[PDB]
Amino acid sequence: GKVKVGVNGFGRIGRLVTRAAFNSGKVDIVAINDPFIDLNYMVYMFQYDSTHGKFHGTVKAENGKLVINGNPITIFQERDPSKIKWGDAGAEYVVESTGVFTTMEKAGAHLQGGAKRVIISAPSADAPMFVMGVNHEKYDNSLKIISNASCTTNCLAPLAKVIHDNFGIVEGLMTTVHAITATQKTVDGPSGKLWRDGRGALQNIIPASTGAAKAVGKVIPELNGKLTGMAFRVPTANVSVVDLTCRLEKPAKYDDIKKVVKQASEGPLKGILGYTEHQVVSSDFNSDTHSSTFDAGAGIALNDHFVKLISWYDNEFGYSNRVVDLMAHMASKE
Amino acid sequence: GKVKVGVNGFGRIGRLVTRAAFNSGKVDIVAINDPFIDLNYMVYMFQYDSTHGKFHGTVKAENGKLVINGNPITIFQERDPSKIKWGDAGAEYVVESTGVFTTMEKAGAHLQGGAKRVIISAPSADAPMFVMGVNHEKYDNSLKIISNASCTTNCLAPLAKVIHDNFGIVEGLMTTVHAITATQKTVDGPSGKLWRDGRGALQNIIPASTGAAKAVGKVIPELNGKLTGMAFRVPTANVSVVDLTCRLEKPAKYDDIKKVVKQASEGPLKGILGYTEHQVVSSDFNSDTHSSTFDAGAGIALNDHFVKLISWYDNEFGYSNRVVDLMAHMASKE
Amino acid sequence: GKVKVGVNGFGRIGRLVTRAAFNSGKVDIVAINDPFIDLNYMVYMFQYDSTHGKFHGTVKAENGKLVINGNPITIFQERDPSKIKWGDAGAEYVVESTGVFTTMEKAGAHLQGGAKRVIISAPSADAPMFVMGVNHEKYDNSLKIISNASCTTNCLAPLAKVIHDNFGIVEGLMTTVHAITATQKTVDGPSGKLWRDGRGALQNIIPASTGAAKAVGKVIPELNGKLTGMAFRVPTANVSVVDLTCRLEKPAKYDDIKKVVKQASEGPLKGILGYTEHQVVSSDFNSDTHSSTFDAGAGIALNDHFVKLISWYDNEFGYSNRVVDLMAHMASKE
Amino acid sequence: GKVKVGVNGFGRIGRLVTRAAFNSGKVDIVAINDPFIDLNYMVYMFQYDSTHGKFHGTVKAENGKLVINGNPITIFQERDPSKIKWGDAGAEYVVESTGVFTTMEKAGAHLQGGAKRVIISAPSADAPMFVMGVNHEKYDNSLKIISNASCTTNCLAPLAKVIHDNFGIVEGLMTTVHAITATQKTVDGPSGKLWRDGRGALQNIIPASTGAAKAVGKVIPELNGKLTGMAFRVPTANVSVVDLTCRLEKPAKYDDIKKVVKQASEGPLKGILGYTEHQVVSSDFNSDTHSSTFDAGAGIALNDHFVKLISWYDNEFGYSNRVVDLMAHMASKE
Repeated sequence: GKVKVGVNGFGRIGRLVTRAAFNSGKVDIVAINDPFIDLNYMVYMFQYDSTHGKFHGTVKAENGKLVINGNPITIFQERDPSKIKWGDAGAEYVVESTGVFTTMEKAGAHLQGGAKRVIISAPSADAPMFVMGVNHEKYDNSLKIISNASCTTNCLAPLAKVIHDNFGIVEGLMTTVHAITATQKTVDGPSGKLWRDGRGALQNIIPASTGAAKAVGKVIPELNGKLTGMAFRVPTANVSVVDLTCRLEKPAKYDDIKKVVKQASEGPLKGILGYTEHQVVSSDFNSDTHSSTFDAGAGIALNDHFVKLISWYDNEFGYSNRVVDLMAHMASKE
Repeated sequence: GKVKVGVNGFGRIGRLVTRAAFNSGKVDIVAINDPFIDLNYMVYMFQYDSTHGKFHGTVKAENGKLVINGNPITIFQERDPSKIKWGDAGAEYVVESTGVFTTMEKAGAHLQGGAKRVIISAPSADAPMFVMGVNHEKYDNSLKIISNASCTTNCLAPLAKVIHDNFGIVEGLMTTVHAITATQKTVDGPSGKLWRDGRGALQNIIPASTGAAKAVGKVIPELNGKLTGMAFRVPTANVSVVDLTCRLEKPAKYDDIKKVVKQASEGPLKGILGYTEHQVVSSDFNSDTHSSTFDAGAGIALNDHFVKLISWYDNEFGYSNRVVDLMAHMASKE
Repeated sequence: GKVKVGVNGFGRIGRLVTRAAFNSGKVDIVAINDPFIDLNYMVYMFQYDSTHGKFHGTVKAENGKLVINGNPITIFQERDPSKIKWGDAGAEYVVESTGVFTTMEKAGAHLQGGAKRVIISAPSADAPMFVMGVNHEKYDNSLKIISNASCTTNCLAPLAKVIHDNFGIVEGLMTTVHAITATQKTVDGPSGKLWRDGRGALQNIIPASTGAAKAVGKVIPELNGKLTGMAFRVPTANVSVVDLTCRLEKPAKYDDIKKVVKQASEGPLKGILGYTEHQVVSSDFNSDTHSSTFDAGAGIALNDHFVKLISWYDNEFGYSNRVVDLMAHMASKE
Repeated sequence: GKVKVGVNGFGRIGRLVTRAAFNSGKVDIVAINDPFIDLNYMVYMFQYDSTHGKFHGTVKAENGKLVINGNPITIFQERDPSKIKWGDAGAEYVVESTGVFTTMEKAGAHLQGGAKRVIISAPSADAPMFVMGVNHEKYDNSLKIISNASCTTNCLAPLAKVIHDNFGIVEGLMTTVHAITATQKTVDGPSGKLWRDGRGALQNIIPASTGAAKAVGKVIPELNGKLTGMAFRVPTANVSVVDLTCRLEKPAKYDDIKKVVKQASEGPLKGILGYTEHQVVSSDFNSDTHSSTFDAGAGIALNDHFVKLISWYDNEFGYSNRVVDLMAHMASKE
């Protein structure tokens, strides 16, 4: 009884969500909407990927439909989201991934198209936010349109939840060394809003401001007003690492932190929070489905009330898998 | 008696043309037009450069004008090129560098604005093409709108002229390993027209097609229909190298080729064609004003009628200096 | 009846040969010799790879032996190759991959250790050279020590053989845009022999001289003295492309060249020479086992007697697979 | 009355120290010792630089001596430091920059060669440590052999001194995003001691451990046992940024921190500690002689007792200038 899923927008997040859905098999993709991309271009884009390699399967175009592993997918090219006939294709859930419809009113334009529930793959100002393994038990069948927050937030939230539940975080500051994204540009370029983001991505570091640590307090209400930070954008393909410096109420040696993190990674947070002790680097976490992997050897502790923790997280993947897992849990709650 | 120069578009070519004009002092910039960039953003963009470093001088904004080294520059923000009041600012020549007005009819929209002559910093379908040091003596004061072809063409043309004048090129194929440009994109991305150009610039090589070697036959009429080739786009900041494989009529040892190239580089083509024998790499030619520099040690010769020549050329700079030199020669012919 | 294979040196070529042998299953690895690497370091090096990703299997160390997929491997740490007890481990063939024993006299030091035949994974001055699919039928059971030439040579030889057999290459010049290797260095550095190779690999192009096209005439005797060229070293992880500019005796349109290349790629040279018509880039050929893949859209033809051909080849892989295939053919001839 | 300076080792630090000494003109270089580099190779290495560009001056070799700007320099090629005739060349101070003679006993081998005082351009276990602008007034003419600590330490120490003097740092954790160095290697490689450092520098982030924040407590005795941290090695040419997260005794808004940092940067710490408010990136600090530049817009403050500060520092340069400034102050104290 897999739910029917339509995808709005065939960008990096939409293609990776489709790839993760076909690899895991938890949900079924029946419809893809993109107005600027024709069918053969979507075949070429889904077939070849520079970062994650070639697709393991058969993808082609026939009868005006995108056939992936023998499964036909109806293609729409409507710019206005209110005109898309989601109910004609039979799609029950709709993943909004264009990044321009983030408010509840804008994302509610899929409702008159025949869609039941809309999941936004972006942070939202007013839609409820859910992170798998942290607060996903708060979801109700009354929540038609929700949000999966952001990848960084998805990296920070389970580790922060475990550390706050075991030792009581007083306050913390987070720094995330981030890989390059589609919004950056080569050889400098223009960028009215953010002047730093318009510089050349290949030759620079480029500090930036983010609100993921502030969104952690939205996801976990006890940590509201205790977490904030910034980011660096280094020229890496698809690996980012989160660094969290925090102060704790109860004394905690580094071995106790490692023990409780490994214990949480084994049972309750299996598949979400990872644990390792090897001498790993960034490219060892390519195409990893974990939301975050705790690095035991990388972190350092100044004292029992002042520590610093390091976590690896894949930007492209992982989140897509959390979107698929959230849709599966939503279908299970139906 | 320096000529007054206005610049349309403040992109990479326009900023570098302004920088080269202020460094050399041959011409004077009195007007800059760009509709999407405000004045403080142009101050920030001209002040800081990721590739060529900080500007050697004083740049600021005062009284709604851009003051560079004590020289005020009037700023226009007109999208339609026919509405720009070039004659009000006193600009005599206009450098069209936006890359969207390449035909004679489109570039003639600056004529009713009060401009006398328009120089296009791009290849053109119907405007006459001039390369400094090769065919710039063919220019007439009757030529209001002309073109400076392309940088690659500007790299290939003097070396090909010298080799054809000394040994009689029968036919040749050219390959140019090119640095990244503003049209490429990080982390793959979309590109309807050219599907290869939409892939990730950081992780790929990306073969491409170019018409610079075909434009050499337009500049040099005796070589028409004898030169064609392609290109590779490697992730380099701003250095490209041209490789030319050719067949000659008269026998020519490699020492004779080196001798005639050094002799041509010394006298007639001083400052345009360079010559070196050191063990150089690409970053040794950063901020070099030469159109092309012949690498003696890099090339190889199969036999006296079949050789391969290597030339280094800076993409960002050099061309801008050739635009400034062409404008100076145009003002001298007046 | 798989042959027993020992590997001398656990560098990039030795590890990739072991990986290809365990993936294909044609031969069996029973012994690895390296004096500078301890056992746990070899476990860590074989387990994690930055370019080709994690190993698909189980690798561990037990009883002083390297266990890969349940197969134990004896480990030697002898610096002098004459003291290695190859016959004690039961290894019949020995792959010499350290790159310092390339002559016949130096590579013959494995013979008194109990090894029967020695295969050098490097170009050799006096050992016979064999390329799979080109001249591998010339091998005799009298040839104990031979060579597999080089990867570039392995890329160039089948395409050149097909083009020479169909159209009669008169002469040709080859340029190969190469990825970075272990001999290069970051942030410049020292390099007495080659001054260009000591410069910084990340920021430069670095022309270099190679003898692969000269070695093609050693492999194919009819093309002796007709092929020579050079190379460029761009900062790419593991993808290189070969560009060959050639003159032909019989007239040949580009469609006929594409037809004969596709026909040769289908039947006789299946798995060695590849053919494609898609808009591919370098990272599309990551972990590809083909020796060379002909790019139909990338090449250009000046005329029926003057053409330019483009081929993609993986530096790390492919060659390792050709070493494994050559050892399998050698065992079949026994 | 400039002091005579000899340099041991012509690596990256020695060449940059010579370049900074010839650019500033505070000291005079009379002798260079390197056993593995011949004279023409040093001419080529000093003439061309991939990061900082070509040398602004004349460098050549004549009469077995290195002539820079008309100044001859005697060249030694002695491996054993005790055999170098420093007193024959007239050198009074000796800069030890090979990185293998860091103890007092090993660096004292230059004393019987005729040298008076030895300055180590590396952290030392037992030699006294001096940072310019922080504790350089503690130096005595009784200190023949001393140390200039490390560049990171030189970046962190003035900012930490200002913040501790104004607001009383309780404890702090430091993270520094570092550019690539000569010890890293391309395409992975071997690294017995540190397994993470042997991975490929181009494709990875590579966490590492450093003792610069622990050395700050050695330089500033009041901060002993209050500062520790780690590092990340991203593939950048020559720009690194320091991030310091700290807790303060007295309340401090971000505007007060900016005011006291700007006031300290203007008067007492002119030329050592920099201040900026522009939207800068890493490549804007290329060839900057400041030890550290405070970034006002990049940092963030959680509350009045918990802040995070960002500072930019050039790895190659700056330190070399601090070595030259320390030698000038040492000569002034004589």
